[PDB]
Amino acid sequence: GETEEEKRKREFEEGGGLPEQPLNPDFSKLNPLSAEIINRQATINIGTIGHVAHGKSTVVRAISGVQTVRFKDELERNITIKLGYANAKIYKCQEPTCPEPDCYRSFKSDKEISPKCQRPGCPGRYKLVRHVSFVDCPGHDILMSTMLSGAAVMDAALLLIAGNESCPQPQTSEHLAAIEIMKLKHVIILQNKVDLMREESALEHQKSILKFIRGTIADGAPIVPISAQLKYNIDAVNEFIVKTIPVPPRDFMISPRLIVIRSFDVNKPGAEIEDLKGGVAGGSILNGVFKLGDEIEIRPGIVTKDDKGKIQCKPIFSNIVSLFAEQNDLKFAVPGGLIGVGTKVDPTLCRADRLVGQVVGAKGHLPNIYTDIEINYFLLRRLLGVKTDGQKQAKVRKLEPNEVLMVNIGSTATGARVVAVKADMARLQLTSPACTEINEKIALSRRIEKHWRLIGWATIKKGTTLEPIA
Amino acid sequence: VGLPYSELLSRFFNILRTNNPEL
RNA sequence: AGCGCCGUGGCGCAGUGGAAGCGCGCAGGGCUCAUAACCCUGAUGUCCUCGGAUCGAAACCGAGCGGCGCUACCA
Ligand SMILES: Nc1nc2c(ncn2[C@@H]2O[C@H](COP(=O)(O)OP(=O)(O)CP(=O)(O)O)[C@@H](O)[C@H]2O)c(=O)[nH]1
Repeated sequence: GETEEEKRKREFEEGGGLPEQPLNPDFSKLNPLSAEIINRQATINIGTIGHVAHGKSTVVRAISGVQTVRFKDELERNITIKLGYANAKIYKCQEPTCPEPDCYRSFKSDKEISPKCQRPGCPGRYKLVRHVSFVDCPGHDILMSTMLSGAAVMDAALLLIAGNESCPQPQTSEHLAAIEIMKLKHVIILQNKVDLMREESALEHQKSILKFIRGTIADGAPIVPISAQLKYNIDAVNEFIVKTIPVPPRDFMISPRLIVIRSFDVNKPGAEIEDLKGGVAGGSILNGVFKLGDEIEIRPGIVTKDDKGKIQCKPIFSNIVSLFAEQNDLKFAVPGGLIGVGTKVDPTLCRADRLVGQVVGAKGHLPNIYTDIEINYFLLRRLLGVKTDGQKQAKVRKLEPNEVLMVNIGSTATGARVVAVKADMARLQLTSPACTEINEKIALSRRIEKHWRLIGWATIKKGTTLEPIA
Repeated sequence: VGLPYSELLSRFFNILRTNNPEL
């Protein structure tokens, strides 16, 4: 006759609980499937993309069970500016008798190592196959830098298409193309609205979507039926994600860099400041291993304008007091995961949308900010994400010098001015400083119809740099 | 291919028809 | 979550320091041949829950209730 909390705590103890990561693992022997890595830190990053007013927080909640805030009391229902994050752990039963489509399950971040089987009729125990994180990209036309930032942090894609609306949705196509720009061909298609459709209409939508993707780069993207209200066939989503999406090559020989996209300070209001915490920036790992008690630097830094007007970018160097990976404060960071890096920086730096799309680096490494850069770019034929009512979907216009073009370097939102244009290369001056380390693939957006529209991809070749000031 | 999508389609419609026959 | 505010007699504001306040209300009456206008008299509650000071508190203070404006979703 124990209460619910006692039963769940007993299952938590019997399930192994949440192990603590040892301080100094033998790094050169660990893989993302290792027990020390798979228990507390994310390994595969996946994103949800779809049209507006379709529901990406609801499907993510059904998959995982972790809600997204969608804050500011006005963005709660229309669209979101910041990232909607959630944590999912994917489990499979260790018994062969269980149904393979249904043995897959997903649970919250606070779940134990081995939860009991929730299927009535089997005494097996679940096993965490692989750890994933889910990110909610904002699907609206006014917010385009956020989607490209998500593509930069995303390594897997989840497209959402509703049924009762128009089958060839342009925003879904634009998201798919922007993800293909990010060199990501591991995409999964999902049908958002299924219940209100008939027998024939679901197949009609399936054939329409099949016709939608025949000439694009995507080849083997599966189509999955799911409903965001009944909370069913989420095991199908986890199955498809585990089977189709592999782990990108990411190991210890690569240099540590991080790409910070969000910002959340830790400052409890009303509580005495004597019990506080430093400023925390939210960023993902694309290369390198991090540890508690290191020193980081935000190289774009404080951007000051002098009397002349030149950009003085002071790197913000700081000491990492805490490393957080999706459940608890841990020590060692595996490449390919989202982490809130907390340091002793002033809380003003981590409150608002300020550290949006920037890079940070550890000591012994000097990335370079740039002012004038050279980029090799190419376009497509038709505009994506626009609705031309049956008249010749607009074709991209050629770039013009001295035009404000939003050159999103992977995730960095920079407003570049063209100083020269040739057949396939361009030169741009940046007002907001942008760093370049190795490749940092780029997307380009322009403005004609009062908004920002993606036009094509871009890759940096050279540029004039400004060495950091001490 | 999209054939193994229709199997989950049929499973899900069976689930719905079991759930709410009113609609 | 931080503080600013509010807490009707029904709605809106004020007094806070001697215990029931107004305009709007509503009922009854008056003037008018008649109505509105105008003039009278009222019966509706814990001025949000619980305590300290005092002959006295609703007022001053204190140890929490629901909603409101900025700060902001603060791992
Ligand atoms: N009937 C039905 N409703 C759905 C389905 N999916 C989402 N919805 C509803 O769409 C509405 C949109 O709310 P919400 O998901 O929070 O907004 P959002 O998806 O975060 C905004 P954006 O798509 O730009 O990120 C919700 O009320 C949700 O219940 C669905 O499959 N079926």
